Amino acid sequence: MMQFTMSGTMLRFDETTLRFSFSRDGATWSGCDGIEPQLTRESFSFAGAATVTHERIETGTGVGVRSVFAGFADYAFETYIWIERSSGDVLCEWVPLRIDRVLWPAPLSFDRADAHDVTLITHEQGVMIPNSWPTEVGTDAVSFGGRFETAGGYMPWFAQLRSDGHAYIAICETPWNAGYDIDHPAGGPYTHVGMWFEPSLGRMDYRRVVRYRLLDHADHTAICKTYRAYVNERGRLRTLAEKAARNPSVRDLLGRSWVHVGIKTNVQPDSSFYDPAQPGKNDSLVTFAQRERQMRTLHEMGAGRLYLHLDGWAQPGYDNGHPDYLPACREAGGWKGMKSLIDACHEQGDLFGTHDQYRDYYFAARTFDPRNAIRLADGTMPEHAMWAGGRQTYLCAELAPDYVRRNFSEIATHGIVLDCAYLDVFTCNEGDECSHPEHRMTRRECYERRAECFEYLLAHGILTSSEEVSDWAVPSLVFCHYAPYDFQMRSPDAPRHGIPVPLYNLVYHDCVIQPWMMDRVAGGDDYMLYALLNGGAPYLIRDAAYTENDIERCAVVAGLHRRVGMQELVRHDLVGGDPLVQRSVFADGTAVTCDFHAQTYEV
Ligand SMILES: [Ca+2]
Ligand SMILES: [Zn+2]
Repeated sequence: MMQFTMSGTMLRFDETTLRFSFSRDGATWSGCDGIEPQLTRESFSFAGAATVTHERIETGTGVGVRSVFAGFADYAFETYIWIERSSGDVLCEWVPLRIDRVLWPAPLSFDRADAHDVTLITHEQGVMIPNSWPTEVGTDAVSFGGRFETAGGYMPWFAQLRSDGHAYIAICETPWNAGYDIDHPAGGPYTHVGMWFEPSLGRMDYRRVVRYRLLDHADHTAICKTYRAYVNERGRLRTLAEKAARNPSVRDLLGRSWVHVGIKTNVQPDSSFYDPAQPGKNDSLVTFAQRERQMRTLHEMGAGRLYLHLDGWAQPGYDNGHPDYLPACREAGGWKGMKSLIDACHEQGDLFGTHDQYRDYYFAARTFDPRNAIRLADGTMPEHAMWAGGRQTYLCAELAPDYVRRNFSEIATHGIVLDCAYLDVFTCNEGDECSHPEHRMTRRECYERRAECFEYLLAHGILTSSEEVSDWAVPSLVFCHYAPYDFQMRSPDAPRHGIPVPLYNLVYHDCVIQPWMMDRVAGGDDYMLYALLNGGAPYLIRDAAYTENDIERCAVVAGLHRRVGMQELVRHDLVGGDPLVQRSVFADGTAVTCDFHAQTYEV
């Protein structure tokens, strides 16, 4: 049993049982009784080590315990758990030495009850999940198994807050092969939240580091402010302002209303979406001519300022032939009708973006070669046929920019000036690992190659879009398809995982523009309230791949956007401790209040 006191915090670490605990400002947190730090293969505790060494350490930078673990059959690794002098933070390092996952640090005890002490997780826009919450919240119920750099982990942190206002945030400083793990039992007494780490390309390769910061007199607002600061203290908090200094078009997205509609549909036979009764469900076409007149009419009706995202615009048809997604669909009016539509949009003060796809790599593609595809760490090629274009694998992001550069050249060759562009999935799904000797790529590398893809667009004054908003992309992404809450991605019938809190826009409102769902759910929540509280852009039309007081509703949300769209969301609060009735405050003092009993808002 070692003990360390440094810079206002105290660390405790048990020599023999491995359970560690920290304290600062008189609040103690502790590893749960009965959860071992583990390794996995086809589960061994750390204590399972044939040899275990512990060395007390004082460096000029902090103090703590280094531990070596050999054994298990031959394998070895190391942990370093220390207090940083400058700040008071505790840092946990797992250190390869030479295995499927690593679950370490072991989760902190946050049992139990007391409806007001909450877990904050980062699964899409925030989820504030109180310890007494009725519904079960597990990792199986979280997108992509709770994996950072995805929809299941918008930001590489989680946090636990007590009624006391005594919190800890946990920041993953090595996210690219990592995620968090959540166990909140239905109505549970406790919520346990823990970090997990996977090998990169078959091997734990690089050290993995978690940074804990204990907070006192703490808000959920404040917990997000800590991360924001961490991010900027590392130069990855890219504002719209910074983006705007390079491409002022960023400013033209404020106040805009979103129209998402498409041109061609063409479900293939091998596709999961194919049924033989009937075709015509499998084939549909709306022409450029029709979308022209659509956009015409929306202006005439007073829709206002608009951005048109255009699905299915190329010849093979929506979700077909990627990356050979050329030419612009003939049967809808070829390059010409497309050219004419784009012209028309600009001609009435409206913006336009293409829908494109560079991860999904179809066999039906004109240029398909298995030589350009992903190979997993076991050297296999992944295959599915979930989507419209049928059989596919994934294109190694190592080759992604080649294809972005080639395609958008062709597009521009035909007098088409894209305002924006949407490269699909990049910002929602995980980075691939690629083991192909001819283009080896780690998950870290994959996000950089995706960002290189975005940056080519930015270089051509073409704004940037993708599915969702995983923070890796923050420096190269202008806007998204949405940054919704988890509950908006489930049937409104589904029991929810917690209180919706805008944890993300708390961190990035002033960095990435998001359109929002405008739906009303019968017998419940109007999704306009969430757009408001999140100071976002409104959807007017949202035609899915698989007007009626709308304009009047949009123009409310749009107007607030123009005022606030680039500003920091400084505060979000729950009016009088009640989960419904929430307030969010922006940089310029604007307070959007939203009553969830009354379905009302106040601007
Ligand atoms: Ca789309
Ligand atoms: Zn590759």
